Amino acid sequence: LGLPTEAYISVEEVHDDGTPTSKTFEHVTSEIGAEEAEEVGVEHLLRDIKDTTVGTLSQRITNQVHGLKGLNSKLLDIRSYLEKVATGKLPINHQIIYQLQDVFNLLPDVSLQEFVKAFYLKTNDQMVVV
Amino acid sequence: TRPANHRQLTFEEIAKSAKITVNEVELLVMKALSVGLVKGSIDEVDKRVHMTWVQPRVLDLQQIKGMKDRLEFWCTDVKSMEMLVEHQAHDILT
Amino acid sequence: LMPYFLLTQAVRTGNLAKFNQVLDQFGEKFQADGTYTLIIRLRHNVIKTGVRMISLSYSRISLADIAQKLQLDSPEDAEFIVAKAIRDGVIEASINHEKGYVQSKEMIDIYSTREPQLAFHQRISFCLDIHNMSVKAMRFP
Amino acid sequence: DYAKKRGWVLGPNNYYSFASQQQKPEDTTIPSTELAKQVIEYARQLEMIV
Repeated sequence: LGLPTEAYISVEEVHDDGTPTSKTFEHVTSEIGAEEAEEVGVEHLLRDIKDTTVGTLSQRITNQVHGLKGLNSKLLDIRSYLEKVATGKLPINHQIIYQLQDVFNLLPDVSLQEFVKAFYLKTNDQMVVV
Repeated sequence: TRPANHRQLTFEEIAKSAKITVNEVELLVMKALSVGLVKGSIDEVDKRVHMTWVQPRVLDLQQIKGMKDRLEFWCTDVKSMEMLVEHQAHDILT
Repeated sequence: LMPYFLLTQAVRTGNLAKFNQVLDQFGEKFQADGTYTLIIRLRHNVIKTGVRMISLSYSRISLADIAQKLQLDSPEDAEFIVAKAIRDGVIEASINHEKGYVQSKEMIDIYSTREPQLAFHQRISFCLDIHNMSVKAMRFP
Repeated sequence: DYAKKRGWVLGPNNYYSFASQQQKPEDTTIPSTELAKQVIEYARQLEMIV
């Protein structure tokens, strides 16, 4: 599905209105870097298998499929938690999760007669393409 | 309570439910907005309040069982689309 | 010029007698050409053009006025003929069956909602077909 | 006879019955499933000729 690595940092917390403070990790965003004369060896090792630098509808179109794979993976992973908490196999983490998943279900959009009036953009792509 | 599609509240429902005279409802709503409990905007001349929101509330297990199905639709939908595109364009993407 | 021009000239005008005159003069030529449908239907379908003109100009008119504008001499048969015309699809107006009110359809909504791109799809089909046809049959030996 | 099947009322002078009003209901903005087909097809004929 994606990236190989994760990075975490340790901090205490207020935890609640009132339950014991503790120590746990939080995520921090992560990225893979490069430098001069480390990339040259990589590029040499990877010469046999290569892909188009930009691609002409043969690389952009694949990306969309990959994206849909990832999205569906995440959405399926939500079940494995929320279903088993509904079974009562584990206690509710009321403090955080549900508030975020109220926000989520709030944030989608809708096709409401006013948005579809921005139909007038598809056609102006086509009268430059076709 | 209202199902997101109808997130516009007429003044009269507010006045009926809070037991206040109509001329005052505006001030009530304004106070709320300023504390930061809700963040819509109001049109006085159609006399409707248009609400979008940011604050959660505490939720019990029955609602959890409920929203599981609403979440469940979404994954079938996504998989249907990825299957449609894969079949329609294996010729090019191979 | 000799027959057809005299005809269409009579047709735009409202002169029935001149229409009969031209018919009498050149019926032999018309039958010689094997196109004698004109008397069969053209003579009795003149009022359609008048209705079309009324559609193009006015947008809200009292049907009691078309009678004096199209010499029908009565409003009710005018209602009948306009209803027939709308059913036939020559005009898409509407009638208030209450107080002699004829109104045009809604204004042209907009010319850029889903009706345009339906044409550009056809033109792409054409253009890509032409390019493929051209490239295939190139240099046989 | 008309009243049994056709609409309006039989000589009422105030007809009451089912209506023949027709509404397009073209509000839906989702011809997305087929329009996507068309676009992919254009990409199909921009390639696979060699």
